[PDB]
Amino acid sequence: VALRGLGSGLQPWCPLDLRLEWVDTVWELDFTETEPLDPSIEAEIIETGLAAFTKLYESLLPFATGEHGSMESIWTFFIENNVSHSTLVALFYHFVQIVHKKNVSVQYREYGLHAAGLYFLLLEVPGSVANQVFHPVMFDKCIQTLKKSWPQRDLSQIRNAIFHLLKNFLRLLPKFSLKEKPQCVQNCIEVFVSLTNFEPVLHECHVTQARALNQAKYIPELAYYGLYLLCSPIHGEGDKVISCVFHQMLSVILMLEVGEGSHRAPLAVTSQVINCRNQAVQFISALVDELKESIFPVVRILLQHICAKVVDKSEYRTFAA
Amino acid sequence: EEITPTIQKLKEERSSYLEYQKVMREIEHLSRLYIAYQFLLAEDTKVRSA
Amino acid sequence: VEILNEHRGEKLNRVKMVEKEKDALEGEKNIAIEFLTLENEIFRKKNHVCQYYIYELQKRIAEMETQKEKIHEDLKLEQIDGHIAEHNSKIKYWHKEISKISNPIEEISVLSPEDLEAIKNPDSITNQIALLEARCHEMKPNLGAIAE
Amino acid sequence: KIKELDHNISKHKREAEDGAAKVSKMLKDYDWINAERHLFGQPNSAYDFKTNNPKEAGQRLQKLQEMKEKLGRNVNMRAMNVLTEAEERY
Repeated sequence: VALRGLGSGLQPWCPLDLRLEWVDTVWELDFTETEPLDPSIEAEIIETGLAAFTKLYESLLPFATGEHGSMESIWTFFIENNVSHSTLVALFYHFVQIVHKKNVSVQYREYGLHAAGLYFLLLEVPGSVANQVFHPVMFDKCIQTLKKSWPQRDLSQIRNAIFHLLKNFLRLLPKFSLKEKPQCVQNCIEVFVSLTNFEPVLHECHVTQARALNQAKYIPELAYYGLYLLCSPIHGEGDKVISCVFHQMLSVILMLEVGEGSHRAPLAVTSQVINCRNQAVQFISALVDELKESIFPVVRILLQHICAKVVDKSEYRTFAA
Repeated sequence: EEITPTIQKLKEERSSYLEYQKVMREIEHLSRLYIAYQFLLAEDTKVRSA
Repeated sequence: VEILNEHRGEKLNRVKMVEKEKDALEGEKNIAIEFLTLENEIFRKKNHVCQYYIYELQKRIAEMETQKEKIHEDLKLEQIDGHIAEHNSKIKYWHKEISKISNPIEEISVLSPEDLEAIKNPDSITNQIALLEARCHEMKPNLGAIAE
Repeated sequence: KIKELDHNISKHKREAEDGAAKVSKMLKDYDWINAERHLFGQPNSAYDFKTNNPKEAGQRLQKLQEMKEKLGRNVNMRAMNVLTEAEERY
């Protein structure tokens, strides 16, 4: 059910009014924006909806696992069936572009986030990166839609789609090295920081590089997992990445909202953010046990930043204490 | 209307740098094509020499 | 007219109302331009050191041509092996066209047997590329020194 | 005679590995075994670049783009900061 599964996923996804020229124009538009897709293609996507996306998921699962990751694979099957992976990437990115708009219905948000998850699954095939699949601008935009999927029982479906996309991206993250792309460090760690403030997380999380995809059902735990993945020198190159992430968490350590300065209002004293700061201290302590060297001067510089920027509140003083 | 030429100049700088990064990625993949061919030539030299 | 003149004196004032931000910016960019000239000089030294590597290779080539010519004078396959290693070093000689700035690329220094080897002076290998890396990390260049 | 040639062949075979300028060590470094034959489709040529004699390509175009050392990356950073200031001023 691999080749036949890929074909069965491909009849709703290789239509008769498919514009490869639209895909090529979006490819040479540097993947910054997407013009509206065809009525036929999106009609054939919705005619079965997210069930077709799961059909594409079981179409790609033997190929992404590795028993069909060979010469007899996605690329040769696509060559013999006259299929492009670029058009699937363009469909995924148009669903991302749908998610970028604020006043968007919930099912379109789920379609976009699962589309980006299927894009990451297509990226997860080894050797598929060299076949002109990855583009940084659309990757940064689909990272940004994790922050932009909030509406600006909807939220459970939205967080389940976010959870599936974050599972696929956190699975893709150990294969990919952040050596040549330090711009995600700002981008994706910023969307981690923005996505910490979604749900209260009751239990203190012990964060390693072995937490499973479905083990952490909470977005701060998965963000901590991504940060602990990014502590490696292959992924966090130099001390600039560590200083940037330290300044990133510096906002949430200070018991304050997003932003900087005294114009930003102080956060209300809630035990959920007390639990979150205890998880931050536990994750930082896990980072300390591992580095036992580099972490000391960088956290001293962060403590210098802490002493530079204080808020005189007795509850805040107690928490910082 | 004084910062607008400066804004236009900075937009020219960022669009030019975006073109320069696209040039970097394109000729980097062009070098990566012979990096793949260099893998092939490496394997051919090892197999031929053995 | 004097009241109109006052605002003209004020015009003279606010053409450069503070001048310290522009002086500091042109000082920093002048530091960047001096870093560019200094890194160009260190880069010229690095081209010289790579030229010392090409002349170490070529001087070794000329010496082993002399020894294989002695072998041919005197055994045929030993001369052939000398010719093969000489041709292998001439194949490796491609780096003589040092494409870093091509200039010190083909230009030699005075002391060919002593100063024109790069593997015998690792300080010239290390300190110049370290200076070049420190400058290219600290460059931020712009003609805004000259422009401002 | 042929044993001396075999010594040359053995020296070349052992010299394939364990060098950045050499050919097999960079195979070990990249581990590009997603293609066993590292050609895909058809091999074009050995003329756009060369393994034995490198720096013969459009790396001249890479260097010509690398004439400038100016970090116009923060303006090209997708925070769109100069146009963010433009939109804030508008």
